[PDB]
Amino acid sequence: RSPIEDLLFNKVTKGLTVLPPL
Amino acid sequence: QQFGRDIADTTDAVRDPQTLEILDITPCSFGGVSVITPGTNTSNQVAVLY
Repeated sequence: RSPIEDLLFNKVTKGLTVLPPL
Repeated sequence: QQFGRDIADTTDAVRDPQTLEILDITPCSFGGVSVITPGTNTSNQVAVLY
């Protein structure tokens, strides 16, 4: 990953479940 | 304190009524299951996915 993409990734923080994206 | 409630307002950690030992509550396997299969005209093999 480019450092720009690293910065964007770092700057973003019972029946129901979260399916991982394809 | 006797027992606590999580964000879901359910009993997740309860102590014994007399003993001071505390036991956490974690539900066991309750998730869904999906079946991956091709068309019935081709074959009948299936896959089990959790």
